[PDB]
Amino acid sequence: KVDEYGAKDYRLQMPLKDDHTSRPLWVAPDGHIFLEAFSPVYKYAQDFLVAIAEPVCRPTHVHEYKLTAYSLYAAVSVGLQTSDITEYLRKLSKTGVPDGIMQFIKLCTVSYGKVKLVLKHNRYFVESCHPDVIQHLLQDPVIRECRLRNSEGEATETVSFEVKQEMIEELQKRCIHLEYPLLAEYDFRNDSVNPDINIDLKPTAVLRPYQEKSLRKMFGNGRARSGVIVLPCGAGKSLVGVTAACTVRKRCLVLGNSAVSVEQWKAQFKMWSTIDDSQICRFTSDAKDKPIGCSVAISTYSMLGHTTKRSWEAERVMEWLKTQEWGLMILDEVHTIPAKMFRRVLTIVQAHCKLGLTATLVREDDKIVDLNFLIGPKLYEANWMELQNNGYIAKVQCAEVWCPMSPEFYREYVAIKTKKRILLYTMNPNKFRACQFLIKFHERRNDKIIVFADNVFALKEYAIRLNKPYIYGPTSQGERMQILQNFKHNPKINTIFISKVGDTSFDLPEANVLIQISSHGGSRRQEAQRLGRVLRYNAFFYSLVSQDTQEMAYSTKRQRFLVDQGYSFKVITKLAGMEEEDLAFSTKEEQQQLLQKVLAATDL
Amino acid sequence: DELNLLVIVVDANPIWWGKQALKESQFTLSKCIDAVMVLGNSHLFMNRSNKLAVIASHIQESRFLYDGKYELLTSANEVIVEEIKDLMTKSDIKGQHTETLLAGSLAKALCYIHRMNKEVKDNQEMKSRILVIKAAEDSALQYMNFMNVIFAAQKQNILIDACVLDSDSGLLQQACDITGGLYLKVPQMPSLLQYLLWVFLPDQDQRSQLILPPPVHVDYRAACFCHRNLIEIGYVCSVCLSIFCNFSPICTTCETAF
Amino acid sequence: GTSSQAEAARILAASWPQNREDEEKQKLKGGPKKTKREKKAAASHLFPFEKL
Amino acid sequence: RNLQEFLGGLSPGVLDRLYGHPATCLAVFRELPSLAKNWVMRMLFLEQPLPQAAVALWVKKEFSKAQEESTGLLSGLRIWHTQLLPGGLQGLILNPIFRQNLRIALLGGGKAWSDDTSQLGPDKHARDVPSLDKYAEERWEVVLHFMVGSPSAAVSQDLAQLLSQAGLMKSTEPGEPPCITSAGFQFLLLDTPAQLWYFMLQYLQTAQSRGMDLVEILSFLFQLSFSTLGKDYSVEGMSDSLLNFLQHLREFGLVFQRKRKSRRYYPTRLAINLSSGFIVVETNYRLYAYTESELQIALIALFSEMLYRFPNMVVAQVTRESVQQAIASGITAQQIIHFLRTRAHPVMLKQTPVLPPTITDQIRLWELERDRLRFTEGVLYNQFLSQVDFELLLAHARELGVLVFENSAKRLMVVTPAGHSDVKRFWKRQKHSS
DNA sequence: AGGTAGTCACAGCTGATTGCGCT
DNA sequence: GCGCAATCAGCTGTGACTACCT
Ligand SMILES: [Zn+2]
Ligand SMILES: [Zn+2]
Repeated sequence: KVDEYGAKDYRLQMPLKDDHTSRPLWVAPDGHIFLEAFSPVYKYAQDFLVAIAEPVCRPTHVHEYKLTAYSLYAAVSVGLQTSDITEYLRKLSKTGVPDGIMQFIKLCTVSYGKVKLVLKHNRYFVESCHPDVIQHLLQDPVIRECRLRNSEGEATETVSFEVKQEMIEELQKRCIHLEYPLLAEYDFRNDSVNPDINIDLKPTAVLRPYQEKSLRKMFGNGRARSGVIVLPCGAGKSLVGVTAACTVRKRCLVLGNSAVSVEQWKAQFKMWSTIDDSQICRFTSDAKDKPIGCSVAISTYSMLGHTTKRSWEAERVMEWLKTQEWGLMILDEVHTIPAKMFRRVLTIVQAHCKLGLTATLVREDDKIVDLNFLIGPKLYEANWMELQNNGYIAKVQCAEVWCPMSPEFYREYVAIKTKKRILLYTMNPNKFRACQFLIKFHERRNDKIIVFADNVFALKEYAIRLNKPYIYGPTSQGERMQILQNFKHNPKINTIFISKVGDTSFDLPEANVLIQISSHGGSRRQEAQRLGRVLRYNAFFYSLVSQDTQEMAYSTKRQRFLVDQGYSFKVITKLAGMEEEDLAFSTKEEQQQLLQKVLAATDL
Repeated sequence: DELNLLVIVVDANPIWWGKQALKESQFTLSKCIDAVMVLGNSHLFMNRSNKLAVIASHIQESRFLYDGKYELLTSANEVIVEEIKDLMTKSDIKGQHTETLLAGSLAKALCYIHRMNKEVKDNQEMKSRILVIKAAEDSALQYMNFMNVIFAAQKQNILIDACVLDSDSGLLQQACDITGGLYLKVPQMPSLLQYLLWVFLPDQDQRSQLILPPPVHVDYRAACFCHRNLIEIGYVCSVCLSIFCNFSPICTTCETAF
Repeated sequence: GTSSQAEAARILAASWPQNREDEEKQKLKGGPKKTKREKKAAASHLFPFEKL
Repeated sequence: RNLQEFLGGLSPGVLDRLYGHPATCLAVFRELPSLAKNWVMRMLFLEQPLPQAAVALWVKKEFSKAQEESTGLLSGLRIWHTQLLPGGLQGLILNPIFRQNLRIALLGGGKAWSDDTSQLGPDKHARDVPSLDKYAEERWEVVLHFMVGSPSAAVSQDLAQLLSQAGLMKSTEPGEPPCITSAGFQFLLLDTPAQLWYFMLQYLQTAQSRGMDLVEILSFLFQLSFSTLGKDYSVEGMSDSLLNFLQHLREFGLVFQRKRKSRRYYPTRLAINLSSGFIVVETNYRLYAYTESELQIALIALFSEMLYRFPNMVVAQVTRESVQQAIASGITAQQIIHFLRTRAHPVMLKQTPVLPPTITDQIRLWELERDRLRFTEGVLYNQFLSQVDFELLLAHARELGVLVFENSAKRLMVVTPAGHSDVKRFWKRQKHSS
């Protein structure tokens, strides 16, 4: 509250430092938790904090977590009660809980189970234990449109009433503003109305303890609740979804991002679920393997939310699909859920549990907050540092090596400002030489190399100069698949170029070296995804930027997610043996010739 | 950040020192103790962080021995003098045992070094070495225990230096050669302190800088299982690797194991 | 040509972060390393292409 | 500056007088290199000089540079002196006084360094080691606050004058409190044992103004260095000049004493360290300090942005702007790195190195940002009609030592403003002589 | 005296057309 | 002549740059 040095000091607020330091935790009045990792009780404190709060940074020594209303909702969703969490937080405080958190925790946890949402006979109902709250929200104008025709009293038994199916998102957004958040609990143990399927995973696909913890938190009291699980791409992500689908034992719907991720999910199901191919169906307008009458359906976005005319067969498939309940609707790459057309997808299908999986939950436009009510609370957030300490995740040695701007290019860079400077620092001759040197070194040491490069116009001359395979992106489907398939099991070729195509969950093979050049501006999601394509110092990835350009600021502002995850970006300013061998653009003649071909765009 | 620990094992066998005293020679046990104390004081003066330990071996057991001069040295010397007086004055010959318990003293030194290593802060490395001065004859009964001690010292990278006074010991030569220590036989006993300060005073890093006498001819004669005597040619079992002086139709050790 | 190669190398390899780093190195320790522990840590934290 | 640098600049007579105290010889010995100590110990019991070649042959050829450095340091400290050995050879033998005092300090002999301690019996108002440490820390914090200028710190006028003499603070106008200079900030950033030693060196340099014997002060300081913590000694047996120095040390917190007339004085932990962790540093440019005193808070806030202040914790963020501001204040990046390394928490000691390389590299790169542009005032000459004429003027300027930059290809040269007049006069004379 | 719908780049998807192959 | 695969139109997501009102 005091600003003697510009720092919020709370010395007087929390003086309960009785005896004496044995509790490795610090609380903040507004809200924050600081955890000391070098403590004998580190594991238990970490388990307690994960179940109640989401992390904000996990460096090697002092973790920092944040307390949010949705985190407390998730905590109270599990068997943890208000008294237990309060007494255990007071147990490990070392400073005393300020009287702004206990009131906040109490207010958040009081209104959890008052309002519930249920699905029955393809109808959405809102049920409340206390009848008074219904009259409390009756005067709200937005809610009154949901009922039709006005739902005079909907006398049952406990007071509940029907709501408009297509306006469920609006009421979900309103309820949290009304301090009456909705809960999505599916008691699949006793339904007797939904036709459960005979899916059963093979008893040979073992899972790691963190996956066990995530699943156990998903099923806390014998029921499944909608949530989000964040795991690295290299780690086991599809396995968690398959296990959840098997445990739910209901008709499963899987949504992917690309037309190739559906094949990935089908392969995962065929590998770890022992499901006959008749029940498995893929609905992506490619083979149409009779999706009508199926147990497990896999499809992708941008197909369930078409606002234009649809195919005749696809129309009938959608009509059939929108006439029955769904069990554990699984969404992949949940981070790009809050979109103009992707949000309505959850409103176009009916499901009991909505499970979202992703590796990079960070996104711009601050629309991640909407995901709290679109699907549910952030359930699990894996700790990447301890994950790679166990050896199951490759310990990637991050590097941020920059190159000076050549004199023939910096003049043009400072001369132009109307969006024409991207190619100038993208095609820096010094950065080109650094990339070529890294390629040659890691080919001499026999490491698989993936070079990410947006602005495919530059990538053309970047790849044809070295005469190496590249993926333009609008090429074809077979060519990309065959290139990626022969990239792994071929000693002759061990380096590929990707232009914004690998910025999603694909089937790229294991690689040890990743080099990114001229990516998007501040896409922390993109850089985190690119890093995820390497881990699965076993590996290491480099980022090349041009000094005294906007790319420096972009690289600085895009790595904050990874440093929050615990990674450190070493700065490399000199490359050993740069002049030992011959590289391209050795003389100034071709460097100044490059100016004409890089200014030859003239997109006017 | 460089910490050096020196453990000095003193062969305090009463029989050999009594014979030396009866010889009325210029060298006695008192002069040996004084030289050891001076060497310890020099080691402590070399650096502040240097740690010193002194263990005296006797027929009974091993004793942990640890105005105008340094205050800590004055306290250190008094404790060593009191301990050596208490050990020798209260030493009563009870039995026919005469061989020095050199192996037990080395084991205690290793345990003490292991204890001290843990107490060191993780920012510093505790370079440890053991110096042994030998006066009595070597004991062939403790061959296996001595070899185990040598291997344990080698595993933890602890130098073992031997300063033989009268009779060369093959066990000490093997310990010096295996662990990389320095083995030296004293030509003139009264000049012991000068030899200790000239040879064994520098640490391993400093020994590289200096020129030191070449290692003496180290022997590797093995000890028979049924005789506990050094031999050159003997029979060795192919299963348990036990060594026997004479051929036997059946291996005793393999018969013991079931 | 040969002169152009040397000119380009001089411009590139020492543009911003050498005109001061090289001068500092000329005014640096010069002698041997502090301890062997420092060298081991540096080798561990250095990249494979920087150790050749 | 270290002890060896100060000892090297002393006259031989002062060095000879210093060796008369056994404590001084031990302190000098412990400051020697590792190779030098072995040579001193080997020559401890020698009454005859040794040939220089014989001493040189002890060390191997590959390590001859270290041997030469050790020999040069020993010669500079005058521990041993070259002796004219008969036969044309040069013999090396230790100083007899130094050798005798070293043997007394090691083997024993003479009287104790202190007069006596049991003459007055137990102390009526004896303190404890934690109390002594608290008193020393409070005195040091008071001194450092007086360096800042807070009214809560009140010290003697002589201490303020000494600080002014050290250059840390300047008094532009009499009466008004002095202002701390950039050297004051650099000294504050220094480690406490380094700060104590620098202050003591300044005191020794300025002692001749107060008419105090350098040898006696150095001997007493070295004796205090080897004193046992928690054990008092008799004040008596010292000159009245040494009494003022003892009172100054008591004001500095090195030595505790209940009253000026008291016959007892208790050396503190600072006094012992005069002979020679709470900060956790994270890869995300965050400092977690386990401190409560305002001194460490100010020191950290000098080069970082404060975020949170828990009653027993300080959470700060090391940002580019804060480091740039601190460097503009006069603190170099190397000093910041050394300060962070010294105050490193014991947990960080496991990591090798203790400070993560990325943070140190980023700090160093931030330091280089301020001095990216180099500014050198001067006068440019570009009106050379002939190549030969340019070369002669360039050579003359180099002789005068005023040349800043030269370019023979375009016949361009830059001279210092001070040397511009000389070059102009030379050029005028050359044209007249032509 | 200080902030958001068009606009641009680069990818994705699905809904048709549309020339190419033939024991 | 029929059938399969290549191709484009239209719509959308992601991130960043830019011209008029409280
Ligand atoms: Zn035998
Ligand atoms: Zn056998």
